[PDB]
Amino acid sequence: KISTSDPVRQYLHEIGQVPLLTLEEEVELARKVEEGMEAIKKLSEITGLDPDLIREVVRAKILGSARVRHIPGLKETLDPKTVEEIDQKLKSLPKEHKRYLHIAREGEAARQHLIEANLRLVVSIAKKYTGRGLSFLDLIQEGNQGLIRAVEKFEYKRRFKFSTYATWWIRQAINRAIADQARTIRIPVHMVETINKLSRTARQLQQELGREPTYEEIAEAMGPGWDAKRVEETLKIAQEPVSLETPIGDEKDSFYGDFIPDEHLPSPVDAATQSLLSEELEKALSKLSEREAMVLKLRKGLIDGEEVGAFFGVTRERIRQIENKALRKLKYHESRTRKLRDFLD
Amino acid sequence: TLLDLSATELEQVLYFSKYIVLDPKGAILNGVPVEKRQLLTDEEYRELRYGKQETYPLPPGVDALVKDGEEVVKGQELAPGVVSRLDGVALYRFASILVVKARVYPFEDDVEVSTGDRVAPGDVLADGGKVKSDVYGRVEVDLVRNVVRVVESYDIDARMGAEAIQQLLKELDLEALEKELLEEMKHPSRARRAKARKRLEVVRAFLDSGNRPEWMILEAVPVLPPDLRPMVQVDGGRFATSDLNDLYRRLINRNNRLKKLLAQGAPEIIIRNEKRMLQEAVDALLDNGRRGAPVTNPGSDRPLRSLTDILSGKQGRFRQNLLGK
Repeated sequence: KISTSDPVRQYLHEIGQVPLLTLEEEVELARKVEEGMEAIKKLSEITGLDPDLIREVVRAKILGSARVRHIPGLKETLDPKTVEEIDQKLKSLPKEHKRYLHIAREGEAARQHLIEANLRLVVSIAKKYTGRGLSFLDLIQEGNQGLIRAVEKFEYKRRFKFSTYATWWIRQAINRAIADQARTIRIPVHMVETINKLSRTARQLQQELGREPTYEEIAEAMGPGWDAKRVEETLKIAQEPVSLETPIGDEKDSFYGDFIPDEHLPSPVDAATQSLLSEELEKALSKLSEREAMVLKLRKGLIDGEEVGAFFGVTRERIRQIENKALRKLKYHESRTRKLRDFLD
Repeated sequence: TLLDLSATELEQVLYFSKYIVLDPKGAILNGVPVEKRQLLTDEEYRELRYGKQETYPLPPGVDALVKDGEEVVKGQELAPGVVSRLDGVALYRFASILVVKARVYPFEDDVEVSTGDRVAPGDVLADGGKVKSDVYGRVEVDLVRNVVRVVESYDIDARMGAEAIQQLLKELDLEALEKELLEEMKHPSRARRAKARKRLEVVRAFLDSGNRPEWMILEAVPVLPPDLRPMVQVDGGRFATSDLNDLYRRLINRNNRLKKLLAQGAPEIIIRNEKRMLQEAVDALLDNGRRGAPVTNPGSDRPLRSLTDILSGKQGRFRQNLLGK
């Protein structure tokens, strides 16, 4: 029905059913998580296999079958033959090392469980970074990627709980998304925190003057290197795009795009121009000595192009010689039979 | 119509949210057998894969009448203050107690079956062939209390979303449903025969001439040309771009966030939450408004234009809406 309520119902149902007991429940999952890490690393040690493969082979058996490996990540890991062969090596590990996969499997089990239980925390957080230019669901989910980031670095040894820790790792993820995505034209996190301060500073300024501040006053208030040219520009880049398709004039049936002209495409006038221009620019090119005419024609007309480096073997005295003598003979006869005189464009 | 699924609501049921339709097979019951094509709720579904789980409190200071491994008694008061549901074993951290439906197979010699393996009655679990598992389900090799508990959920293909429908759509041998309907058509009464004509129509064309039906599910979204969704310099520093580009971003961002969510690790509430968003977005570029209406940001509570409606506006009923060169 309405996509907010059933998700809320979805995880709020789960936090309600699985609120994590303050100290205990988080303590267990957390320590289990860390033993998974160590386990995985000592596994890489005894197997010569990378931790990325241990995290993923143990994730496959605990989180999903062939299904999850084949569709999400295309295909470099045969889910069956590859993952089960990995599981093989793990079994071979005697009573000693085997203990580490057995631990690793739960290590992650515990992991996902904690992420589920705190989805509430995200939504409650995410709830306030609402009208920033991001969808409630979008906000909630990047905040979610934030809580996961948190689960990776949480050291239970340091007594503080995951609540205060997820708060920060989440607010960071959210704020980064808001800056990095909210707009059409991308703008780095600096122009973002920059422009927000301008508007912030603005509001404060209006509190006094009853005069929407001249850019002079925004420069000041902002600080060290702020000048008119800066505020004006920022206020321009901050100006988001206009929708190419807006109801125009009377709202009836008027799209905005019909009004915008075309600028690469040569209107018929231009097609006619470059027709004669090349037709007769080509006539002059053939009637001239190819030596320095083609040199300057191709070193200025074909690809981009330097006097000395312009002529093949002959130096600059014959370049300047023919360039300036052919170019003028060409121009003074073009003066007689005025074809080019009418400045083509 | 083609896939015989309640045409309207059975789809929006699995499609946009999580009501999972049992695709190939699912041995464990609800009360009855495997619902080849029927759909169930996440609440009952949850009841189907972990087994059963019900944890309960302790007043500050009371002791439980049951021990660590003493199987909870069907319909027993685990500790003063609570009344636990039927099949289980009793567990307890220093506040609450926890019930479990799978039977405990205490092992003292090391457990070699690994957590997660699919198990059927007999599959070795621990202490060599001594500890054999007698029930169907996943494996949970707990080692605090040295034990091997076997959950009861056999592999049940519970799937939701276009994933589920893509499957169902590939598995159909239209020529079977054609013959099957041809006879449901002419023989029974008009009620079920009539609705069968209607369902035979689509299947006939698919097969007749043209292309096959697996393609109705999208996994590769074509993107309209760029010069057709310009980015242009207007006046002063203002840029104007085709609404479509704001939808495309949506899709792209969600699609990406998805991938990163799969690789990072995957709490499944979070993967579906986005798989939904993703679906909605996939709609948006195609056709906006048949379900929920997208708006870039305050200024225009105006539905972002969309492919579908660009084409329509072309020749649709209005005075000549946008008809004329």
